[PDB]
Amino acid sequence: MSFEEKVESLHPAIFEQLSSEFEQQIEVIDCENITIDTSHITAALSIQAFVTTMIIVATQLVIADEDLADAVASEILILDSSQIKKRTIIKIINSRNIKITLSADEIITFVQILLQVLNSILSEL
Amino acid sequence: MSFEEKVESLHPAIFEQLSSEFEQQIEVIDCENITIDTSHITAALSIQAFVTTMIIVATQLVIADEDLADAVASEILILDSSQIKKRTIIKIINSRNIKITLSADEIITFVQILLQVLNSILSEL
Amino acid sequence: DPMTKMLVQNIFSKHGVTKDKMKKVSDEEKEMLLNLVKDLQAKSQALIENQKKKKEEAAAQEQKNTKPLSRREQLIEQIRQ
Amino acid sequence: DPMTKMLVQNIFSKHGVTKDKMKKVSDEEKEMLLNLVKDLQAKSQALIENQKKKKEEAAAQEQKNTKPLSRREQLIEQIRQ
Repeated sequence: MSFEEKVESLHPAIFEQLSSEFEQQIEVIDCENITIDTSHITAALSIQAFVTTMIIVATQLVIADEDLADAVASEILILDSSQIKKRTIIKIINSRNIKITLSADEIITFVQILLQVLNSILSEL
Repeated sequence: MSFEEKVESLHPAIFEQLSSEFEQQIEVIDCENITIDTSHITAALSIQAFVTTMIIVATQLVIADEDLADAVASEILILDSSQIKKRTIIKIINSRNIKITLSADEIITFVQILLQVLNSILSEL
Repeated sequence: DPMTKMLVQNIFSKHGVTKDKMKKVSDEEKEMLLNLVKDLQAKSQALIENQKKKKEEAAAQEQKNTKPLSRREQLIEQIRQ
Repeated sequence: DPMTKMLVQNIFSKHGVTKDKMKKVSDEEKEMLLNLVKDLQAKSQALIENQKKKKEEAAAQEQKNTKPLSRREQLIEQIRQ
């Protein structure tokens, strides 16, 4: 069905773009045990990406004149581009054990901001 | 022939000792793609081990009074034991891809130091 | 909530979509959106509670770990044996 | 080179092998050592160039990878289709 296929096709395209902005490099010197914890990074990005396409696909469906639809959709994309950070908690447990942890707290809080936009848009319509 | 067999017999004994000092443990949590790159670690250790036995076998052959030969040979072994490190470059390409890399740079630079000792010993004799 | 009201009204008040441009459609497409939004609440909140319980648990085993006045007497018992 | 001269002379100046203890042998065993040392140079340098080309190549694909001012416009073209 048209609405289901369009949201499910825009989701992977948006998701891969979000993931590409989450690549960094950590270099560890003279260590034995290294633990890399990136849990919930993919889950939070999946939720944010799949809820972002809902915003730009809701206005696209209702509003004709596709030029306006592209304009509002583009403005949403730039909004998530800025004011998003990433933490790298490097916890040194022992003299031989370190633990690099990627924090999804900023993505989690930004999901709330986008969720309020989704609720406000739906109430507007 | 005596010189060829003695160097080719001391080489594996020295090489296995060097390898035994290059064992570590890396623990990865919640990751899909893991790449372990240990290239040139065995090649650099082979060169350093096979050039170390040349130093202790050159002085052993020329110099009589085996007690002195053991003394100089032991001093060479302790030299390589200290001031040798190891790097573990953990490059996080994506949120699901990490790449543990073992660097042979320290072994490479130490090969130059041992090579200069080999040249100086040969010029002395 | 009133906090997030004007950051979506101001963009609409710009050259974008205006009030008179709203189609105000009310059909079978509206209800299928409403249940999806409620599905978003269930999934997002599950992530929130999972992160929240991880945060307080990370502050739990350190509180349970009793810190004595001095951290050097724990190795005096075994050496004597 | 003069840099590495004294770290081998100082150990020999110790209770180890002295100048008068040198046999100073010059026979068929000397030439077979000389060609082996030159073989060491060829093999070691091959490792050095292999590592050197790996190092600059690792710094090559990142320079070729153009970094734009913003890294979020690459996913706007495909979504519109």
